[PDB]
Amino acid sequence: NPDPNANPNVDPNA
Amino acid sequence: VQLVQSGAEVKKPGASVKVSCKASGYTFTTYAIHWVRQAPGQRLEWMGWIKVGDGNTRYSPKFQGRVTITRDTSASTAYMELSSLRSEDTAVYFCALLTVITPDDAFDIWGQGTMVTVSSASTKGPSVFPLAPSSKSTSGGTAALGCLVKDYFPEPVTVSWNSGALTSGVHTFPAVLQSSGLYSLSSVVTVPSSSLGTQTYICNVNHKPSNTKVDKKVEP
Amino acid sequence: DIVMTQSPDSLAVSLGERATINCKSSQSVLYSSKNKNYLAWYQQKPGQSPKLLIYWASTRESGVPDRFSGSGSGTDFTLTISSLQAEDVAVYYCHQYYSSPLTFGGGTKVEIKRTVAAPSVFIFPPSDEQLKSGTASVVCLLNNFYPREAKVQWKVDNALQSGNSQESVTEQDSKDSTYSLSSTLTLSKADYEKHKVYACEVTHQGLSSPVTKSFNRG
Repeated sequence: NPDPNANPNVDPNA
Repeated sequence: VQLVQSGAEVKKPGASVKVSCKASGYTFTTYAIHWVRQAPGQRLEWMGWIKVGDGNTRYSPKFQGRVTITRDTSASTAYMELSSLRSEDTAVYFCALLTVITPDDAFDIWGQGTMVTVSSASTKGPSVFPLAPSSKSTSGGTAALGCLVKDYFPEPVTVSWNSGALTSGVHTFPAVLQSSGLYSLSSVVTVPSSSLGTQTYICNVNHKPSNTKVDKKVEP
Repeated sequence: DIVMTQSPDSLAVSLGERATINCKSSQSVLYSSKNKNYLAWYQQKPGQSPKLLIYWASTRESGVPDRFSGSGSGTDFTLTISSLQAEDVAVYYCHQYYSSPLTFGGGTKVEIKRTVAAPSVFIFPPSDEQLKSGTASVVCLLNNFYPREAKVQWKVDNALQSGNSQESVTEQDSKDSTYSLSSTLTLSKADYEKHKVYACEVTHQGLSSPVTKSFNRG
């Protein structure tokens, strides 16, 4: 799975 | 919505550099500020990020011991400080709101970049010479004129014309490296030959590493 | 680290035709349950900062033209520019944001091919300021030509010069897809003053004759 803290500016949905 | 960085720098090996990134146009605490470097001729390398809200940081392992990202919330500014500099750290350093992706919207904003050269060589400010328009640089109703910016170290010099009001027809060339190790470059513009008697052309040269500012009037 | 590799490193394509840039990641950047690829494309021009074109591998940023489209899943990604325009000359970078550290591809330079355009040739004698300092630089300027291959030769009293000049070319122009070129011949004031005729001699496919621009000292 992706790391959500790799870039905090990315919301895990779009 | 802008990110505006501090100006170019020269450092010697073993020093540190601190670059700033002034944010404006949004709530500074909402997003994370990243720092990305681009060595000349090279790919982009991410250095790390700071959550402006709480001040938490994440650094890339390549830089983990040498870099510090900080922020001043009241000043709306983020900083990146790189320590124990080597010639290899010569690069353009960017701050960026990388890929802000929400369900509503997606945007991405970068600063203009800060050039940092790490070198033991001597800093040298340029001489600025006019390239005057003449019968040998006219072509019909057009005249070419310019400025020669000679013998400086390190890069970058910036050149503008008439404080930025003249941009149409400007070519500022990439610098060449002379056998001496010094750089030179030229900047030219094509203009009406009929108005050489009324218009004033001034090339504004800045070499921030040497604290050199020259405004050279180019006359016929 | 997730290593991003692009191909080709450089591409040259005619105005209006299709340009394809490839990206490979060293591990999958796909969140399979969300069918979400953590992949982005950036465009950068010389001296400028990168500009986001595409994210989630295939979604355009707002205000990015329709002719840009991204596709692929897993480890292989493509950015396609379908009908290439003059303003598209740039280096294109892929970018993953699946895992830390964030990483970028090595870049692919996209150059534009266009019709032949001859240069306008101009010459500039040394300034009095420089002569006062003991050096004489003569500048030959080739403006707005295509293709990039141009030969400048310096002749001092018809003697061909070697070793005393340097030249530089602009990035490709974002509106007409031409180049410009500046050549500087530098001499000591002493040598400058030993001669009379300073001439730039210009060869280019757009020209019907090696064009000469010259002045007499004084």
